[PDB]
Amino acid sequence: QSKPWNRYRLPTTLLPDSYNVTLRPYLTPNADGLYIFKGKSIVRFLCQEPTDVIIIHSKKLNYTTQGHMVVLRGVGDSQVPEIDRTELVELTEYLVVHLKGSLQPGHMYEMESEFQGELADDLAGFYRSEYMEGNVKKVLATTQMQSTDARKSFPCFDEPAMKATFNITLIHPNNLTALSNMPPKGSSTPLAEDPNWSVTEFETTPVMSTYLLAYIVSEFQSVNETAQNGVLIRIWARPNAIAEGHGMYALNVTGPILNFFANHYNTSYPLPKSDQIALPDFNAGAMENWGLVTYRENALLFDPQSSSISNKERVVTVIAHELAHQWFGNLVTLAWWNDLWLNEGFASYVEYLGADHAEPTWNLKDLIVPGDVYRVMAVDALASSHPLTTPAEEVNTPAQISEMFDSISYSKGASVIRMLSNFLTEDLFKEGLASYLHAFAYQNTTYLDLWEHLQKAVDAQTSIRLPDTVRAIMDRWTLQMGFPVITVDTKTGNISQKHFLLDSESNVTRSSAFDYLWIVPISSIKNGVMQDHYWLRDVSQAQNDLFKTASDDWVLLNVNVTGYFQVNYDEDNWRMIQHQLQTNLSVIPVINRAQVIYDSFNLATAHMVPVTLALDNTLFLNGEKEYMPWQAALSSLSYFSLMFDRSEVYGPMKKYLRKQVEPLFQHFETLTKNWTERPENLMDQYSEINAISTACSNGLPQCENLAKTLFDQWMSDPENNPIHPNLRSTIYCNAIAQGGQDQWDFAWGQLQQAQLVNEADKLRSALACSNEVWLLNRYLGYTLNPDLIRKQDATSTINSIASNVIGQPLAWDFVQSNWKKLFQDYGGGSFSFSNLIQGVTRRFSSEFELQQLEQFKKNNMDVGFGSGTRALEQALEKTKANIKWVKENKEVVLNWFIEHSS
Amino acid sequence: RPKPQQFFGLM
Ligand SMILES: *[C@@H]1O[C@H](CO)[C@@H](O[C@@H]2O[C@H](CO)[C@@H](O[C@@H]3O[C@H](CO)[C@@H](O)[C@H](O)[C@H]3NC(C)=O)[C@H](O)[C@H]2NC(C)=O)[C@H](O)[C@H]1NC(C)=O
Ligand SMILES: *[C@@H]1O[C@H](CO)[C@@H](O[C@@H]2O[C@H](CO)[C@@H](O[C@@H]3O[C@H](CO)[C@@H](O)[C@H](O)[C@H]3NC(C)=O)[C@H](O)[C@H]2NC(C)=O)[C@H](O)[C@H]1NC(C)=O
Ligand SMILES: *[C@@H]1O[C@H](CO)[C@@H](O[C@@H]2O[C@H](CO)[C@@H](O[C@@H]3O[C@H](CO)[C@@H](O)[C@H](O)[C@H]3NC(C)=O)[C@H](O)[C@H]2NC(C)=O)[C@H](O)[C@H]1NC(C)=O
Ligand SMILES: *[C@@H]1O[C@H](CO)[C@@H](O[C@@H]2O[C@H](CO)[C@@H](O)[C@H](O)[C@H]2NC(C)=O)[C@H](O)[C@H]1NC(C)=O
Ligand SMILES: *[C@@H]1O[C@H](CO)[C@@H](O[C@@H]2O[C@H](CO)[C@@H](O)[C@H](O)[C@H]2NC(C)=O)[C@H](O)[C@H]1NC(C)=O
Ligand SMILES: *[C@@H]1O[C@H](CO)[C@@H](O[C@@H]2O[C@H](CO)[C@@H](O)[C@H](O)[C@H]2NC(C)=O)[C@H](O)[C@H]1NC(C)=O
Ligand SMILES: *[C@@H]1O[C@H](CO)[C@@H](O[C@@H]2O[C@H](CO)[C@@H](O)[C@H](O)[C@H]2NC(C)=O)[C@H](O)[C@H]1NC(C)=O
Ligand SMILES: *[C@@H]1O[C@H](CO)[C@@H](O[C@@H]2O[C@H](CO)[C@@H](O)[C@H](O)[C@H]2NC(C)=O)[C@H](O)[C@H]1NC(C)=O
Ligand SMILES: *[C@@H]1O[C@H](CO)[C@@H](O[C@@H]2O[C@H](CO)[C@@H](O)[C@H](O)[C@H]2NC(C)=O)[C@H](O)[C@H]1NC(C)=O
Ligand SMILES: *[C@@H]1O[C@H](CO)[C@@H](O)[C@H](O)[C@H]1NC(C)=O
Ligand SMILES: *[C@@H]1O[C@H](CO)[C@@H](O)[C@H](O)[C@H]1NC(C)=O
Ligand SMILES: [Zn+2]
Repeated sequence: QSKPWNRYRLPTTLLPDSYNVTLRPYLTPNADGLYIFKGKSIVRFLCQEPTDVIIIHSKKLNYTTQGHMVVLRGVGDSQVPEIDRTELVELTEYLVVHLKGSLQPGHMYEMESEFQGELADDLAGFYRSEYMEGNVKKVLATTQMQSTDARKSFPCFDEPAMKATFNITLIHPNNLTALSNMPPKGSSTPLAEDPNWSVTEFETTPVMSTYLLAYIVSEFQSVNETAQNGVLIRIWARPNAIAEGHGMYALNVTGPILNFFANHYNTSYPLPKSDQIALPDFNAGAMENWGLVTYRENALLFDPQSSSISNKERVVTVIAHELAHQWFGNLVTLAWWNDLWLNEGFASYVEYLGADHAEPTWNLKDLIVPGDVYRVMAVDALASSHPLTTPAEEVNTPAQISEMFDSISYSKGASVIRMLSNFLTEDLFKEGLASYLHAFAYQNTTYLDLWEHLQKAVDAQTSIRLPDTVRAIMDRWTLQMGFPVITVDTKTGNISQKHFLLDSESNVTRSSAFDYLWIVPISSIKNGVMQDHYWLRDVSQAQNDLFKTASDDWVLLNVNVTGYFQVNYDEDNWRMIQHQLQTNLSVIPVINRAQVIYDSFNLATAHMVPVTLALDNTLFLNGEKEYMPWQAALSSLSYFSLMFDRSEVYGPMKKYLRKQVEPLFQHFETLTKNWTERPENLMDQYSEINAISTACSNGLPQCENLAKTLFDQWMSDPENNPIHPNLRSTIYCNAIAQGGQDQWDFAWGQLQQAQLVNEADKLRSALACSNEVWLLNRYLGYTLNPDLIRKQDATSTINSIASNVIGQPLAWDFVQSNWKKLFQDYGGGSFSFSNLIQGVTRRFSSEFELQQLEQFKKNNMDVGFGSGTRALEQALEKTKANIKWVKENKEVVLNWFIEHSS
Repeated sequence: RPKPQQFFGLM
């Protein structure tokens, strides 16, 4: 019989009711350089079943409580047993209070403690963040509880289902602002023991999870809006960022987004206020703390003067994502981390819906397809993938919990939920969603609860008919990994499904309860006209006339790629599709014009179509003005460039892409009035960005001319940059590529004086575009100088140099020679040896290069590889795959490009 | 924690 304090899950014998927590960060170090926080807490809990032990979470806390580590009292007139002893059990992160008698069912108890911890710069629990304002190093205190770190700030029953109300008090320097989940109760009062400090009490939280608590002490200022319903909206940031107006876009979109969600969810925003705060270098990206959402600065702030349209899109979607959680996740909370995919998957889908509401002309909802669907299919088409669902009993330790937060959980989660909403219809999905939120408000759920409420909505109507229960259908998409390729023979209308793997030689060893068969919702378009919807049942092969064609007709499946699968056709149908796109592309929805490209390249990788069929699918692009299909092609061809840009294949490839993109360049040349004014909507701006990128990188003289002229103009007047932020990355790069040390030194100067990270990033990247060996070598010589290149930017810069075909050997020589820097940078910040190894060896595709990677590895004796260990093994494995791919594809691909470049 | 995801992704 194992002791309960040696088990990772808490007993269910005691449940929390409410907590008082007072925290006091000390933002001045103790002279040895240690920063601490002090705290005091009282938790009131109810005894459900008799027990003589209290087990509560505690991590890295020292107790200063009088007597034992806690004091234990009865609520009202309840008696309390005496404490035998208190002990900390570090492995399972518990404070354990052994009692001399048993607590009694139905009785409430209050347990008080006093404690302190390090206010470490570790982004965990209550922690410190250091940044610069002019001459001064500033330090603030802030929180990150996600997932199991509330217990690092105060002792608590730190599991998400164990909800309670929280009364937070902050004790802080009197000239700093204190924020938490709720509004402050009133004005701060001076601390009696030292009036240099103030005390800020916050209103009681709703019933809520520990992982969603937040409290922050800083010098931050805000911009504000009061919504019509009295809800106060604030964006918080560094005083200088606020003063420059960088919080305005976030402020602009927040009101509309909250309004969208209240309506979408049929549920009022559950808090009196909304704070969002931009933190410098918040590595977690963003965190949905209820009423006080934290973001890295570059995710929330926006500078219209220097930021591109893609920055704007990042802000509105990141906001919509975190605000989505203020209902789904925070109001109704998944009972355990094994169901994290539902929470993050749901937010990862509806972020597009929320953002679309704020920017209705942007067609943002489309972006889930390239952004999430095809992104996650890359890793879900591997034998090494995993199902969305995990048994709760397999997820116990904080490490196992962290593993829940991956591409599958977020992106496949979003994909399958989007598929679900689509086959139910949004109206029906929303009914079940509202029912679910209403039923479980301030409580906890599993994914089965959502399915049940969606089933109730289906059962209450007669229009939408499903081939099975919602649960049975969704089980196919959640209980087994991967997805099917749907293959259609249009001569017969025969339709088949099989588990899709990119590696046709791969062995799947993870068994499925369903033998890798799905229940698949299949929409289709025939000759541009929508057909009746179809469901492929759990069978390998079926037949339907919907998918049978005449000689001159065509069919296309999975309209707008709402379904989580890829489609293959017989060659005849592929040609009819190709013919349609060649003569009138408008007949096929833009998303599907992209899908044809995405799927065919994947199918070619899997040896299900010849690579030439996939390349044939790019032929229509000379008449394509829209973003997504061009994006599909560029994404699919980046590997081709990577394998071939040092070979005889490259000339014909460059020429072919010049032929394809020249008309688009011409189109935008006129549309933009000689480049003086951007296209109006987001998609058209993205298309222009990619068009100029593709034209210049493939050597279109007109683009090269544009880049030289603008950069010359900039050099003639450094303070007035004539290059629109959307075009900076391309214009900078191509101009530095054309020029020498004059263009290089100018951009270097601009980089050194750059006040803004995103602009500094563009400049750093563009400096790697030089075609002068001596410049790229000198530049490599800077990457390790922290006065010239930030340590956190070093590997990125080397990678950018490696990406330059000329820089490739230079960077590889640099990494080998200076690998004697692992013992200077496994302790001096991470560095990321893993990402650096992958970037520099990315191109390797020959036996000779494999020999060099092996010979470099022959320094196994000492120094090792660190966090890049086995990333080095990944590189050796990938090189082998590349060798095999180039050998199989070189001849066929060379001839295709030659043939189709006029 | 925050993920929208960057809008490329394709193997
Ligand atoms: C969690 O924190 C709460 C906020 O501090 C505590 O509630 C407060 O308790 C105070 C006294 O313990 C009350 O303040 C005043 O104290 C004088 C002492 O001289 C009393 O006589 C008065 O009753 C009281 N003043 C008034 C106007 O009633 C606060 O009233 C009270 N605040 C509330 C209820 O919002 C909780 O006690 C604390 N929880 C635990 C378990 O200790
Ligand atoms: C929680 O309690 C821990 C154990 O008491 C503390 O960790 C200890 O910190 C001590 C003081 O900083 C260290 O001991 C010695 O301290 C003196 C004076 O600062 C130094 O001259 C010595 O070099 C130092 N000794 C050593 C070996 O470094 C200990 O390092 C350390 N002890 C242990 C067992 O880890 C935590 O500091 C404390 N945390 C908080 C937030 O209060
Ligand atoms: C947050 O929302 C605000 C209100 O919608 C936006 O304010 C708008 O800013 C626009 C860009 O600066 C202005 O457009 C034009 O600016 C030029 C440059 O000076 C002028 O020639 C034009 O006269 C002017 N607009 C018009 C319609 O003539 C808008 O004036 C202004 N709109 C309003 C209603 O005040 C903010 O831009 C927005 N912030 C962000 C970052 O998006
Ligand atoms: C946190 O503050 C709230 C609000 O003041 C406290 O709620 C009160 O609790 C007492 C004792 O159980 C009740 O008699 C009152 O009815 C409650 N008031 C309200 C408005 O709900 C709560 O007890 C506090 N938490 C702790 C741990 O003391
Ligand atoms: C809050 O008060 C503190 C202390 O008076 C200020 O911190 C000092 O700021 C000056 C620069 O103005 C520095 O030279 C000192 O080193 C700081 N002292 C300490 C102990 O850190 C702080 O600037 C004030 N902040 C605001 C927003 O008013
Ligand atoms: C949630 O949805 C319900 C049901 O649709 C809303 O109630 C309806 O509101 C409209 C507003 O004009 C009325 O015409 C209907 O008669 C109402 N239906 C019912 C059954 O009451 C409700 O307003 C929504 N609530 C929130 C908080 O968004
Ligand atoms: C986790 O969630 C469930 C609901 O899904 C909670 O159980 C409900 O509790 C409420 C309020 O006491 C009751 O009215 C319901 O009848 C319960 N529903 C059930 C048992 O299905 C449960 O309390 C939550 N767990 C914790 C630890 O709070
Ligand atoms: C389409 O599917 C049908 C089966 O439903 C295939 O036709 C069958 O072929 C086998 C060959 O052994 C015969 O024994 C069956 O009697 C046939 N069934 C018929 C004619 O109804 C057909 O080959 C498939 N065509 C494809 C995949 O292109
Ligand atoms: C496929 O996606 C497109 C968007 O890419 C959808 O087109 C939108 O349709 C709605 C309703 O008909 C309109 O309000 C929008 O203005 C359309 N946008 C564009 C850019 O055309 C289309 O509805 C989707 N097709 C299907 C069958 O769902
Ligand atoms: C899969 O198993 C077969 C044995 O039938 C083997 O030939 C092959 O190398 C294995 N792995 C891969 C990646 O193909
Ligand atoms: C092509 O098809 C679109 C969509 O049906 C139609 O609006 C357009 O008139 C057609 N264009 C030509 C040149 O036939
Ligand atoms: Zn999220």
